[PDB]
Amino acid sequence: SAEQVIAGFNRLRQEQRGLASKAAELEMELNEHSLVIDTLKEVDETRKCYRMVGGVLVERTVKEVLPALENNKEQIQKIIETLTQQLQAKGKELNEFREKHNI
Amino acid sequence: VLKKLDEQYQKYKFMELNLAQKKRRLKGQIPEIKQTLEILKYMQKKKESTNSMETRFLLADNLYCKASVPPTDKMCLWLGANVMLEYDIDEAQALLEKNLSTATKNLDSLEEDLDFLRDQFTTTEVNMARVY
Amino acid sequence: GGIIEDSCVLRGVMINKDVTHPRMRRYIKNPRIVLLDSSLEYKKGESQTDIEITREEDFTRILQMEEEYIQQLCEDIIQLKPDVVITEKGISDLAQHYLMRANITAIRRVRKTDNNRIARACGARIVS
Amino acid sequence: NLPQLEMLKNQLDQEVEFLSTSIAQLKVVQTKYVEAKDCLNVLNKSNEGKELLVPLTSSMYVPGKLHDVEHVLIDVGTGYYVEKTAEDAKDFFKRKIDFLTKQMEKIQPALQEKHAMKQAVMEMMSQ
Amino acid sequence: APKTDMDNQIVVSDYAQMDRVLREERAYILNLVKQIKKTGCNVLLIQKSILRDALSD
Amino acid sequence: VEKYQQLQKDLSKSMSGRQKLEAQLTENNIVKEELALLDGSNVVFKLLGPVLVKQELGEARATVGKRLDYITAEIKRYESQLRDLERQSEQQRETLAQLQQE
Amino acid sequence: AFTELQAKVIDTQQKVKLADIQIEQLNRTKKHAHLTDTEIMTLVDETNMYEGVGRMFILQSKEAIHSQLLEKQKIAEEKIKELEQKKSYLERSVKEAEDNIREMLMA
Amino acid sequence: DQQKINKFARNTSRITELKEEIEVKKKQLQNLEDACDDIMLADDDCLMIPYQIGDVFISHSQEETQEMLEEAKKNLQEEIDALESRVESIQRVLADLKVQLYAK
Repeated sequence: SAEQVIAGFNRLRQEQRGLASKAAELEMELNEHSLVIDTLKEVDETRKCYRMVGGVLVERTVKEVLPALENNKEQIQKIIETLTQQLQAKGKELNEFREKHNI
Repeated sequence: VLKKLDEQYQKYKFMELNLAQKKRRLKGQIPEIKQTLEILKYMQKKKESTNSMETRFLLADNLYCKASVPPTDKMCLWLGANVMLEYDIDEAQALLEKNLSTATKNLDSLEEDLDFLRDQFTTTEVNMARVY
Repeated sequence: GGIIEDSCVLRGVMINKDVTHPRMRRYIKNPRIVLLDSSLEYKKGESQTDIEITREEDFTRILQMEEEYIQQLCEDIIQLKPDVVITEKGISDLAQHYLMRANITAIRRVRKTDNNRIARACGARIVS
Repeated sequence: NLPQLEMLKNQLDQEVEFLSTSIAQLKVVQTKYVEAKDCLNVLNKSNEGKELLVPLTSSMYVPGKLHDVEHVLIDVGTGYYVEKTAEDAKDFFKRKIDFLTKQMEKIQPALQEKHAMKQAVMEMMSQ
Repeated sequence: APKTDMDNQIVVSDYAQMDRVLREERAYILNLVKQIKKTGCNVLLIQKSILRDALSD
Repeated sequence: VEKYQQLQKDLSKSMSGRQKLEAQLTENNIVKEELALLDGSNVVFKLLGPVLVKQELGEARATVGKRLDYITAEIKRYESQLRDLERQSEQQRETLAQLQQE
Repeated sequence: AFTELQAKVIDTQQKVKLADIQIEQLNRTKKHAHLTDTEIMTLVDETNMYEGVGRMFILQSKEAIHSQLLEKQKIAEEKIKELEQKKSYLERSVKEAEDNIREMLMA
Repeated sequence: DQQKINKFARNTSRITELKEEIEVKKKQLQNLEDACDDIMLADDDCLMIPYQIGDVFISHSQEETQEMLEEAKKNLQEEIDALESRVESIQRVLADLKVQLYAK
């Protein structure tokens, strides 16, 4: 009856304020992406580019070290845009759903 | 009407406050970054082995070694994500000052959004008051 | 239920005392019931008792040494042809668990009064 | 009725959580003394004189040329600095390894108590 | 050391400000003690610490 | 009302680091064990404040007799601040609540 | 005596579950200590290569590092079984408490 | 919307903004005072005093640490004081923006 009215009344206002929650959830992820792919590529990779791991500091050439930060961040950016975007519309629909089932 | 100004007055003032927040966190990461350089600074020795000094090496937090420190000129710095490029005493300080803006640029994009959601607050609400 | 005229007496001690419900299978015809006065307590080590089990390692290491001892025990039970083993002593989480692994019904934490009545029922003794 | 349960269901969650976080943090610091024992192993193993990148500041490591692989810290007292032999570290670590060991274990019973208790508060709410 | 809060030359509020006047409780009790052997004694009669206000161990 | 937990905070505050000291207490008795078994083999610095200083053995020893003054001093003082804050906290509870309800 | 058996199921519950993710990481740093070994093998010779098990990064030649790092593989390579072997008696003990009650009411 | 929306808040935004960069340099000044007490308390220069820079320690007598402490203390105290006057200015502007908001 009033379940859709309260839903649509809520969703435009909920999505609106969730946009910051949406964009910030992507932000702090991309926040550390900035400290990494930048600091490697800007300064000369010509010399030896280590890999820092747990029980080892791995020796590596740029040739392996460079593309790792390239594609990984970019591959991450696809997936993060997907779910946080899908979270808002779920809340939109779940606000309509939770009033229905719980009799 | 007092109805139209009240709805706008807070949503601006709430998200106008957001302008100062990241703008401050812009200038708020400066202390994080530059003292790290201050670490390297006294350490930095050119026309000498950098930091020719005492130390207790950090093997772990609980585990130190007193050694004669001086290395060949270099500082291996933490770039992030298992990427370590070597930096010699200077590129280090240079790279180390780079950690200023990169995380400082982690910020205003929300402030901008916050300011731009601020105008999404006001633009919606006036119609939202009229629509519903 | 039944009438006292239908009530009677049969050889040995009828145990209704611990048995108002399933206790030792239902009908174990020839096969034995095993009264246990052992000395069955599952050994934390092999021949030695060690620290009790508070943690995963204690489960792993000790049950290694525990399960084989009840095996060392209730395999000496399987030779006497029980289809049921009523465990008065040495009854513990591992003990009766191995009798189903010893392919014999195990029966838990029972009164020896019965088992002494039972020592007059099948008329056996009980052995440690 | 359920209002008691609904407050009782929500409360008993957090003490699981509060304790879930604690013991989870009591393994790490316990594990570093294991690793501070381990970091000392490769230390003696290579030799005195090796270049050691050692934590310097945010985003940096300072390389340095090792000396006296027998040098170890032991921090006892409050912050107090006790430099010890390569042997003395391992046992002092193992004390504080064993010291947090119990400290880990004290949490689990009180960790788990508020779940199965909360779990009992879920049923009569729905049932 | 003089008792400004319970027995200690510290006052009770936080951890930081007291540790510097924890340093104060330190030296004072030692100095008086140092002063003891500095005017010097081979044996020291000590009454009870209840027969004292307090005696820092 | 505001006056409730103002006191219980610094109660809980100096409560825990005091208890941190109890771990350090054993250590402060063990540091009397560790340094006393150090004859100057490994370089003994005090770690006392942020300056890490070239130190001597009596400086190492007299310090930990003085480092026990941590566990001595910080533990004791709080048992004041415990009830010092606790009572004024307990006091202010029924007063301002009954008002706002009444 | 039905009471004492409710703990060992909840006790092992936090345990047999723990013993699963444990063997996981041990297959992980295994092939990774081979993978990290692969990347130091990727550069033909490095002395400035640092293998140490902590924030001390301690200069060693690539090769003795490999043996150190391939044994670092071998370590976690070894550790997979025990903690899976740990998932067994745990799940064995949880039932031993259960087979107490179930036997009398069955049989 | 009126002009007091932007002025009153962005002022108040700057008020708390300007008072904050003050405070942190007061306590580090006090924190830098602590290591002073510490070489005053023990190893008075009866032995050399190293001063921690990152991991490594620079060998010296007592004062040099206290200097580097006091050096940073003085690097700290000044950006306090101009901003002591700077939040001073912006907050009085608020007390002005208060009344200017009320009278209309």
